[PDB]
Amino acid sequence: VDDVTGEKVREAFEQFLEDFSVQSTDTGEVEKVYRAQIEFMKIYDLNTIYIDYQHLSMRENGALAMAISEQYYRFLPFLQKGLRRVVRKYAPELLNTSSPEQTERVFQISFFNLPTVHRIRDIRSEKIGSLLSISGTVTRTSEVRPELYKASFTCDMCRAIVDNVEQSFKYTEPTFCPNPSCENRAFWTLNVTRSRFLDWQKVRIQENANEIPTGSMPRTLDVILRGDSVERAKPGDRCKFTGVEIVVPDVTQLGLPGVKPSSNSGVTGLRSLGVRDLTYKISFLACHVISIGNERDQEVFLNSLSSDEINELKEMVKDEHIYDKLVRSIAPAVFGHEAVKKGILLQMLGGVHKSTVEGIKLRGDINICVVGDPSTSKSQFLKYVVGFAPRSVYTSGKASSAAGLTAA
Amino acid sequence: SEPLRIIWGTNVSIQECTTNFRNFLMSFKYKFRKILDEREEFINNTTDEELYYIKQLNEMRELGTSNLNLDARNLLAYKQTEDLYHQLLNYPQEVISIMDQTIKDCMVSLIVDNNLDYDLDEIETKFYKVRPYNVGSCKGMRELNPNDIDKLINLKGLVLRSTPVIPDMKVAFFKCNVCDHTMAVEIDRGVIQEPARCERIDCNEPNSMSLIHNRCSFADKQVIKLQETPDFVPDGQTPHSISLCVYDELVDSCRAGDRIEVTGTFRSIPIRANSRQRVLKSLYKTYVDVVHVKKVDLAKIREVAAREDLYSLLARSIAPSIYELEDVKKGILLQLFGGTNKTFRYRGDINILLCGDPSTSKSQILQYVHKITPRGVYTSGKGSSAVGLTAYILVLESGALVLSDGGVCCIDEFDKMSDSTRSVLHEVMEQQTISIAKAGIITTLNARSSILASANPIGSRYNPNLPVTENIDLPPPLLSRFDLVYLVLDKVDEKNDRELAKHLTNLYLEDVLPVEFLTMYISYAKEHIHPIITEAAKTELVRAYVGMRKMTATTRQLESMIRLAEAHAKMKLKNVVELEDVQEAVRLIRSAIKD
Amino acid sequence: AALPSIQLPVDYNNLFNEITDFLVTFKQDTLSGPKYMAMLQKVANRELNSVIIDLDDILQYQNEKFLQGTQADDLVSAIQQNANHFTELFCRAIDNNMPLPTKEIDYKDDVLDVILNQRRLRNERMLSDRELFPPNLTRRYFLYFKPLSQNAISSKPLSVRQIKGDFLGQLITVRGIITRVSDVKPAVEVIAYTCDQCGYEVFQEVNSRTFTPLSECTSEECSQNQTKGQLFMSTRASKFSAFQECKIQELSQQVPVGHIPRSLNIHVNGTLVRSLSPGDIVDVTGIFLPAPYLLTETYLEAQFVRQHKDVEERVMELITSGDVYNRLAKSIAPEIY
Amino acid sequence: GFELSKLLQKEHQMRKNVIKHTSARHSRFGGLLSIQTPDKTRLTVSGSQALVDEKIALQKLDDSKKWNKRIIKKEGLPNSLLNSQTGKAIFFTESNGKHFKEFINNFIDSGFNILLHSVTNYFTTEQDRMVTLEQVEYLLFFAWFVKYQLLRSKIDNSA
DNA sequence: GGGGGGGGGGGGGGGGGGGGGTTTGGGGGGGGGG
DNA sequence: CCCCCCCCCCACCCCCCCCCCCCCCCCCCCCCC
Ligand SMILES: [Zn+2]
Ligand SMILES: [Zn+2]
Ligand SMILES: [Zn+2]
Repeated sequence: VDDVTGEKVREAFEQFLEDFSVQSTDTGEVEKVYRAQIEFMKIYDLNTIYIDYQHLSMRENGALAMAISEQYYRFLPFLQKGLRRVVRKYAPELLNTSSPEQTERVFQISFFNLPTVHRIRDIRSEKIGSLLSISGTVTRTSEVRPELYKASFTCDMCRAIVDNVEQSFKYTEPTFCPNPSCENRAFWTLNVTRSRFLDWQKVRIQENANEIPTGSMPRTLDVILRGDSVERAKPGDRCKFTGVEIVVPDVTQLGLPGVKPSSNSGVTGLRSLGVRDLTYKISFLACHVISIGNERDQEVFLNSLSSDEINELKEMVKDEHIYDKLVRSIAPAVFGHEAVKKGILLQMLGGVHKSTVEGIKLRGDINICVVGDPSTSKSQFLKYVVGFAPRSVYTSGKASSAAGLTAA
Repeated sequence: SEPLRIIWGTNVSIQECTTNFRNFLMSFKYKFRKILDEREEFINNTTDEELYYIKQLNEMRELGTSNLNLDARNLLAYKQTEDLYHQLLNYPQEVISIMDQTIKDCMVSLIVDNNLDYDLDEIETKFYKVRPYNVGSCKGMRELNPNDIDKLINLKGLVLRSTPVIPDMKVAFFKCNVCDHTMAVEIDRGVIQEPARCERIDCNEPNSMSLIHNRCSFADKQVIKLQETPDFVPDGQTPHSISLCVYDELVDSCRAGDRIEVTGTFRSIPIRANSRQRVLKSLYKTYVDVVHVKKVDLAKIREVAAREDLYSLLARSIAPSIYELEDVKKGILLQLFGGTNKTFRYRGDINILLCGDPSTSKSQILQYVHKITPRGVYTSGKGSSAVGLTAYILVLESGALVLSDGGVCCIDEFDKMSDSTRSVLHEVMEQQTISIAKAGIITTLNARSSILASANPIGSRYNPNLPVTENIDLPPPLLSRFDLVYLVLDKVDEKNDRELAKHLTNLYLEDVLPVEFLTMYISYAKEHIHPIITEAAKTELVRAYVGMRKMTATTRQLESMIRLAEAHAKMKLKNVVELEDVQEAVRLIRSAIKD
Repeated sequence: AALPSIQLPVDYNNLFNEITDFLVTFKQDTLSGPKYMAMLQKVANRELNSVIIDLDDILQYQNEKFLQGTQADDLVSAIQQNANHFTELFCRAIDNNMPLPTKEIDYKDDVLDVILNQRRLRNERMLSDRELFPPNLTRRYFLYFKPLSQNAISSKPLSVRQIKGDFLGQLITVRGIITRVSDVKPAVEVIAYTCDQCGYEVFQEVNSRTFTPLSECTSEECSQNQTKGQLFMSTRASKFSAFQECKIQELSQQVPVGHIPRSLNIHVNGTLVRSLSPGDIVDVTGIFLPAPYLLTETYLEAQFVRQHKDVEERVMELITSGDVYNRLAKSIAPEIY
Repeated sequence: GFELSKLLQKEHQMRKNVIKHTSARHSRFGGLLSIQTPDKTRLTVSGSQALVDEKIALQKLDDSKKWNKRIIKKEGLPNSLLNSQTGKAIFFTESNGKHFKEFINNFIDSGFNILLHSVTNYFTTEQDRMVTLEQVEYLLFFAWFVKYQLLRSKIDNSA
């Protein structure tokens, strides 16, 4: 039986992906952005596509976006089928890693720009299997590990091969041998070279500091990153995620090779459990992550800028008394104190870091101290730099420690 | 000649129970409750003659919300439903199933009787809950016994802590490994009724169905540790505690430190000797399975807003039991109003220090203000650690000041506090956040507290022949953090001492004053009044600061004047700052800055 | 696994007859119906659940029988020797002889009455050719033996370290301080299971710290129809009893020089629960018993407790005497100058 | 998207149906219904919805039976309309749909009768030796193109 | 032309075998004494 | 005010389960009435 709903969702998504038309601040030479993005993926030989949720929302009365929001976990395989057909239509080179056999390429559909962000405290189990966006601060990030995505095995008593074994939350092995001349059930060796793995990384988040209702203990949630999204997040970073809210069973209680079952209530009667009863965690399976809280050559920096930004830089170097305008642009909330503003500019620009023939480094950074009465604008200078400068931090002399300063 | 639906073990007809409840869910008048209980003299037609639970169901339908709260005593007022109260208390699961289904049935009945355009599909989709409450006497946690084990009970207690939300499977989802056909199974008493063979007769393979975990459907569950209160214990021995299970949107209805009532069925379950076995321990675990919880307008506000004495009227109300000291009470009233905020840093706080002798009533004023404010804290500064006051160490937990985020922090004995702790309060008064950096812990911990310090001259008395700085012994720029600083002194004067003694001794004679209206008025002002500054305020702000600067002053006084003028402009719901607001802010500062 | 067997100097048929004779005959005649039958009428009215047996009553009955020239076989020794079994004998005698209620009860309001009435109706439908229950299910009261007065081993208060293994099975009395008390929890006397596929309930009595739940419907209603119906536990119909544990320790004064103070678990059941609290110094009668851990765990099943520890008219006796403030102040610590 | 909305409404009907067949409260909340039959005997079920709807109670009692009647079972040819599941469909891309329908159109408009005459005038002979596969594929060819032309001619008077 | 009896397949039950089930040191935070 | 202390935190039997074997039941085919 084939799900006609899923097939029709696949058709609608496929049509959207190949012809969703828009362009801006130009004539109506519509970019057909996601077909062009498949071409961009082909040029850079990527393995993921980024989709704006609102673009689906406007498309075809929004029914597709409603469906993919509500019941994402049913419809994701159908979406990947549609994507695979579109990539065959416009970029068939991408269907393999691209004679020695190039494996089939996997595709990640990274949604972004969702209508709203739910808090960790808004996790509620009817939203299981639905696409959401979530936020919190990352407390730790796992080692990046290979998750067994699709598996291939060879039978112990005959060297036939089973392949494309879909994996549950347990490491899953075949139940029957494909060879009718063979008798086997459950005795296998994994063919590593044929099997398929995904880069995998669990990261744990906790409720945002300003959003905890009275400064109490925050609530926590486990988040899973896979593929190109792994290792983008960092501890202490404040991030927005989007992906699927999912249940995760106690895989030990479900029964796992080489491991005993683990020894409030779960659920029983299910054959795999026998006498046992199964419990579930809640986790977020993330497809896209971003934070909400250097170049050493001119060309490698400048080739990232837009033409109008290039014009801004050209106007800046053309305006040869720019040096004064920069100082007056420093700390705009603070009146006067031109000498401090000048020094702050020179600190942010820094000197040049140097290495000597004997290996001795000579310092590039500029260290400044601003001395004054506590009523003065002094702390607003610090909060300006902390609010403005990339890779900057703020702490107090009292209520900090030598450990928390250098390293613990 | 027909089958009968019976509540098992009871001989109660479910159909008769259903009709007996339906005929109360409609046609009940709230006057009948006043016939049942006390206050029968206060029957009033325009509030008691409504079909009260149809009034509820119609408002509930317009809001589209699943819950009907039901005081259990109302069942005893209506003649056809008196027995059903006892049936509820003794067999709550079945009667509550009946009541839930009847609420849903009545929602349908109302839209089809009115033949309304509201979606039948919405009502059919929606689950409906009754939440019965006020069951009876709140018998003690220590007193529960085996007779209660299936009854509805009601407990008063203190929440120690709660779990995160726990997913509970309500429907399993089974997919065929052979033919990919799917079927759904409702979980029965925690057991998955797994299909042994595939449903489709054209496939019918045995053991071919497998559970697709994330296509199953899940309810929400949460477990909370509820303690016997230390008030009710026989004090020589520990309080007890009980686990309670709370479900669906009742999850997170309460938090640690909440004193609550919980109404629910008492329950018991066995627990396994080893999870690898069916073997059970003889003595059951017990828990309460809750169905209701409880803790522990503008027309009136507009009427007061027009009064001419309103400044003094609100000022007297903060502490009419204490001597009238109305400059202190007016300054505190502005601290309760607060200023406004701008995100480009500054904050709309106000900060006050009560100096004066230790032999005066300022501590009692602080006590009343701590009661008045919505989310304040009270402590004292002698021996107060820079980390204990603020945040302490694994995890970092918030201290008193951080717990007072968004409210008044009262601190007594402030003059005795060490310079280290004052150095932490510097960035509270300057930035209203704590810029921590310790081993493993780096954070800017936001704590937006309007400090109300209470402080003393060094030694037993204030010296009237010296300024406040020379007396208090805290340095001048620390005093310049605060907006207002006051002297309240015990000096002998038979006029003031007679009138104070009269004012105090009048308390024993009598049988806006009340704090409930004061804190409501302050709250509504905070929700509604956010004054912008007019040029008539700007001119006096610039002028008055330049005056006291060549009296010798700092812009922190000017910023204080701005925040106070905005606070003053929250009176009379004025919502615009003008000259008079600046004049009073400046004038009260002239009372302070003289030093 | 075959077992050997031996003859012993006792007969529970003879002693069951003796126990019911005592129950239907005795009263406290030195104080001049039977005490126990009257008390069982109070039980039948549901006005009482704590059935207390005095060993002194048994002794007086034995002396009355011996005075009337017949040997009573010293039931006091038997209950002091193998107390646990005689709880079963006494309860069976009561269940065989308790009179019907006098006070009205609204009898149908008890689920056990409805469910056992339904089982009786079903059994009559069968009995037209077309025990009813385990007795602990129906038994509402709680039975306890109360020790002998000074006048014998049950009377002597033993310190905890004097409780040696040879006392196991005897109705001893212990003395000490309660160092800890458990919160009350219920324990199953009889589990009631519904049967999904026939509605005929079935019962398991529990007689250990653990049990294994039933699965298949053993009733003839299912078994004769070879219908392998499934069983589900009901807390409504299962009889629970209140359970509580307390740890007793010997008194600090009794500890021999250098020894650690020795302690024991007391288990208490039924209405006798929450008669003890920590810091209590107390004498407790109970059956000293083993439990499954050859070394057995051990505990004391409590049976009887002895704790060691108008006005508004009477105040007038001091008021009428006068100058009461000055005198009461002078009564505060009169040994202090 | 319009047809997808139609499909989703259709399965939303099944959602409201199973929701009617679902408890308003958690699985451990279950009380006990007793069905007393028209005779003086009683059954027991835990369904909270069934507790207020005897239809569900009766059918749930029947669902609970462990017993089933055992059912008895029931190659050199390919899969086809002869043995596929009855709802199976090829989801064409519209370009391939046009190309295929126009190809078989032009075949019918040219090659059908001549080809069918040639091969049927073969199959007049050698029927005794016609292999089973060859028989079934000939019959399916006949049926498929006859059915197609009837349908196209119902749609087009031009056909 | 329908029903009984013989023969073969498929499923379920029952038995048997097997495996599982606190001290010591170090760093950092926090508080007290010279 | 500074340094040292000290406190915290952390690293053999019985049950469930699975595999194997044997019997019984149910369907199909052939013969008899
Ligand atoms: Zn094989
Ligand atoms: Zn199937
Ligand atoms: Zn049965």
